[PDB]
Amino acid sequence: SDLELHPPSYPWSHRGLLSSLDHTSIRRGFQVYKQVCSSCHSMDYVAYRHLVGVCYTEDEAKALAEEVEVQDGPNEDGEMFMRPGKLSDYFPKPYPNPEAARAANNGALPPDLSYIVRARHGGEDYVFSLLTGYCEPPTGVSLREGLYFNPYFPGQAIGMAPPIYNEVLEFDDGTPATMSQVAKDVCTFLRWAAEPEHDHRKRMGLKMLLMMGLLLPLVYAMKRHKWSVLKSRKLAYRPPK
Amino acid sequence: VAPTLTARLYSLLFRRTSTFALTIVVGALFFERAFDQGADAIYEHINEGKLWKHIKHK
Amino acid sequence: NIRKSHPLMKIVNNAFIDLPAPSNISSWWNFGSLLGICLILQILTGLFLAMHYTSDTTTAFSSVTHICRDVNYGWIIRYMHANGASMFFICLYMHVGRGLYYGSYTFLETWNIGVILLLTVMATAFMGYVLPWGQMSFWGATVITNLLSAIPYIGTNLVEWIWGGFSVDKATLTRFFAFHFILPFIIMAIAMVHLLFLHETGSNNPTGISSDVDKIPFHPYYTIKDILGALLLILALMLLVLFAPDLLGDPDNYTPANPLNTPPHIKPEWYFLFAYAILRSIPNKLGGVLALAFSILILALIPLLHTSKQRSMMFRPLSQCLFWALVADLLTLTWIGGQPVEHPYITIGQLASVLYFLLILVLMPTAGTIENKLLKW
Amino acid sequence: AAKNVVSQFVSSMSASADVLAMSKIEIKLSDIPEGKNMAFKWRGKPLFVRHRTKKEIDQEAAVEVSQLRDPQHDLERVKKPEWVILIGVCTHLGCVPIANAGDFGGYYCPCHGSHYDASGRIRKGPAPLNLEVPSYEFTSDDMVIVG
Amino acid sequence: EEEELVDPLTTVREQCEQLEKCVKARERLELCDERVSSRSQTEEDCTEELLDFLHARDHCVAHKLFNSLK
Amino acid sequence: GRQFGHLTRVRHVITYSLSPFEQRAFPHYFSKGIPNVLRRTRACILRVAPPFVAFYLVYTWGTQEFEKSKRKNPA
Ligand code: HEM
Ligand code: HEM
Ligand code: HEM
Ligand code: FES
Repeated sequence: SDLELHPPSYPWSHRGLLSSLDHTSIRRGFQVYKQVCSSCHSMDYVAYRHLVGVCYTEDEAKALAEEVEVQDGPNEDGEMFMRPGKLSDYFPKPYPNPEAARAANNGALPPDLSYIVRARHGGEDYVFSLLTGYCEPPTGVSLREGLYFNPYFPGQAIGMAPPIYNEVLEFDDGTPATMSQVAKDVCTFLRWAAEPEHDHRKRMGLKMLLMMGLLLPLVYAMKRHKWSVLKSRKLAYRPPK
Repeated sequence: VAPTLTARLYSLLFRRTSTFALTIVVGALFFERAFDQGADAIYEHINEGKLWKHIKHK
Repeated sequence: NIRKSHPLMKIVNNAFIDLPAPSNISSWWNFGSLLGICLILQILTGLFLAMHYTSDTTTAFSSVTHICRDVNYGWIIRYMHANGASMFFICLYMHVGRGLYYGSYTFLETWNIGVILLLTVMATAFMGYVLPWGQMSFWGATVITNLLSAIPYIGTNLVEWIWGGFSVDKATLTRFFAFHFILPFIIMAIAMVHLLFLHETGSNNPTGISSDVDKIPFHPYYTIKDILGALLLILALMLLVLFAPDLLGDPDNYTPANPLNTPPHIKPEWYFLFAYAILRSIPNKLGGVLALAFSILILALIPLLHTSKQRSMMFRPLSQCLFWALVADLLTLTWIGGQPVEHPYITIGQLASVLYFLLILVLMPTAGTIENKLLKW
Repeated sequence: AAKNVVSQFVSSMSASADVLAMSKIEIKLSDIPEGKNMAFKWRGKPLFVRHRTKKEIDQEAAVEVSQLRDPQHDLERVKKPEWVILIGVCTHLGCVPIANAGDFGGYYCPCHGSHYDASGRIRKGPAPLNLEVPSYEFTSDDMVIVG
Repeated sequence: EEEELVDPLTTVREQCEQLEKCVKARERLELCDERVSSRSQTEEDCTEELLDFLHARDHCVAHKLFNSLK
Repeated sequence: GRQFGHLTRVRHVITYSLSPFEQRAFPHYFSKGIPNVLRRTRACILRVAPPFVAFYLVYTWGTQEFEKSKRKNPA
């Protein structure tokens, strides 16, 4: 039905002009991605070395890559083989073609997570709102199990589930991971998978504001200086008597 | 300060287009070093993802 | 000496150095260089983009991501292109407007070439947006291109001719790429001719009076003021691309193309929204595209409906109000154009469309006549 | 701003998902006969691995350090006297030193034409140097890697 | 789950949900909720009332939330 | 075309100028400046302002009716 609700405005650490992006959070959010989110969501536009300078250290990132496997190049016959992932291959399609998603997932197709924060309005807020907030299907509404109920999601008939159910945890520094903290982190990491350039963008922006803020007055004084012969200028008309 | 800084800037460095060009280019170097770093520095009032701060933990 | 005589320098000298210009032009005359600037900025970031982009359906979108993540500084280059397109449109809209307000259109050739320049960049930009092969790229490519099917007895064949297939498929992307590359160079030659006809009279000014009596050389005066002018363009552009890269594109066009989906959305980029509103205001295939076209080619009718004895609007109050109602009406049009065709939006989108045409075709010329009469002219 | 904007544009024509470098390829040397030239993919570049039959080591044990460009001997190259691992590039341009068909030793570096030998060395002219030994290093005797 | 992870959302939500604007909204929910139940061949489905409540609640949630989160 | 020296015919008009290095680029900038911007605004509001508010109002009204319409009590 064409009747719905729009997400509120959460105070992320990466909204409001010159603003980093919580990197310790991107990392916890990566954890959330690899453990709970990746099972049914592809992020095929992000590789392991992207996680380098950012959250993890070089060795750390390779170790994660190493872990599981992919279908590497042709064995000298004509069949491919398996090996421990390198730092250069992108995260890991759980479903081959599109219809495999339909098969293993009620008949629905779970959309890619490479962008998503830029592919849905409100961005991280919508994902945050889609995550944490889940509700009891009101009166006269007929779910049908495949579709769950979800405020925010258009139509209210979803197909996902709330895979945030307070846990299926992880941890480095051991953050008390409830559904809240586990959600914020995914979105924060999601921001980064959508817009990696985020930090630097805003850094150049700081420099751009400081420079423009210094060039603008100077170019103006250059201009009024030359125009001053004209702005200050006097006319007189002296016709023959 | 006294018989003027600008006056000396003009007399010793701005009367010729040579020296003028020359100072601008020399002044271009340092400015870059000072600002590029200055703006990177000011940016450090966000002791957050600060790669340096994380470098110590992991 | 050397500047004046040398075959190449003459040109430069006659266009940017000793060109007699009115000591009177205001900020609204800066959009001329600004478009010039936008044109180059859009060719320069455009070329660097073509060094990594591939025009094939299966890699199209992927190559654009490749640019923003892997290509060094690919992201700024990408967003500068994106935002420069809108910046090119704001400037284009200021420029046309400026001329309308100031009677600059009395220079037919210059103006008419200007209309050809307006169409050329519109056709250019429309093809640009399809290239990433996003949801909106495909459906906007579908919705808009399909209009030509309203043309009787020729239309079906026409749409199928430019499409390359029976849809917006493989042939269409590569096709649209080629024309998106070739168009801005043609635009350039045309801008030279734009400037060629303009130089034959020199610029108009806010009074619409005539400035032979007070001209100043284009050099210190307008080179330095265009500089300061380009600087502000950069600010707007950079403020847009660094702080809000997806603001005017809206968070949407990501997620690849899907010829079976059809998003409950469908609207061209903001610069076509006024035209878009006019089109859907009319219940009729033919009429809609007829009025769609007319909403822009009408600029070629403006000089025939000048009517006033004065050239500019500076000394004409009623005309000013009517002009402002035109711009005000054009906001409504884009606003409506950016909304679904349901209850309130249809009827005002309908009313505002009639007004657009009533204003330019009847109200404005009448005000001119009334104005002449009040002055006993 | 000019430099910076110009630099970005300039620096944009360099890297990407192009820092790969994996390789260190699994080679095996008694696995290949006695002197058959064997190219691999090391960061891309064709790693020409020719082995050494006794006879052909002696033409390589015969060089001229007195009259030379980049002073060296086949022994002064290879760490295990009869196992130099070569590459395919050519220090001048891009003609991977084709197995045989040349002047001394064996090797020949086409493009236009330049002559090499069983150490990669430039005997005649065009190529300024003697190819590239990828540290040429192994694991055990028969087993071998690169780098 | 059964008892022992202090979900901050739940905590802040309580205080939030409570509040005036949402009290009234939930009142209408219940009001309409009880109508829908009180019949058979009806269709005024109570979907709107829920969102209004949620909206009012959720704005206040955003404002007070993340403060605590680590 | 057009040049300098072939523009038009002008007679008996003197023009005094002063070199840019002998005057200020920003004389009474805030002093004389601001009153001028106020005067320019006065002169133009009544012609610029109204059309826009007419849209401003059409805009907020237009949205309310839309939003309020996708709701309903009986029938
Ligand atoms: C691993 C278990 C998961 C499964 C089986 C799953 C499945 C799905 C499905 C079927 C949909 C489509 C809903 C529909 O079309 O009605 C969906 C959408 C979505 N998924 Fe999941 N999902 C999982 C986990 C996640 C997680 C953990 C996240 C992020 C934290 C996520 C992010 C999203 C988002 C943001 C949408 C919204 C699509 C839209 O708004 O149009 N998914 N998922
Ligand atoms: C001949 C010069 C030009 C070249 C070589 C060029 C090249 C490109 C390329 C390769 C793309 C696809 C990559 C991308 O989407 O970022 C693109 C997209 C686009 N072009 Fe151009 N372009 C040129 C001129 C122009 C002109 C003059 C305009 C009009 C303002 C324009 C408007 C656009 C728009 C709106 C997009 C899609 C926006 C985006 O996704 O970033 N281009 N152009
Ligand atoms: C590629 C896009 C365009 C470029 C590069 C361009 C360029 C210019 C330039 C450089 C000027 C110098 C005067 C000034 O600074 O305003 C000018 C003036 C003018 N342009 Fe354009 N223009 C473009 C589009 C248009 C279009 C869309 C129109 C209107 C249909 C137009 C019509 C005119 C007219 C009538 C003048 C005379 C203005 C006056 O003397 O007051 N141009 N144009
Ligand atoms: S590089 Fe081999 S002859 Fe040219």
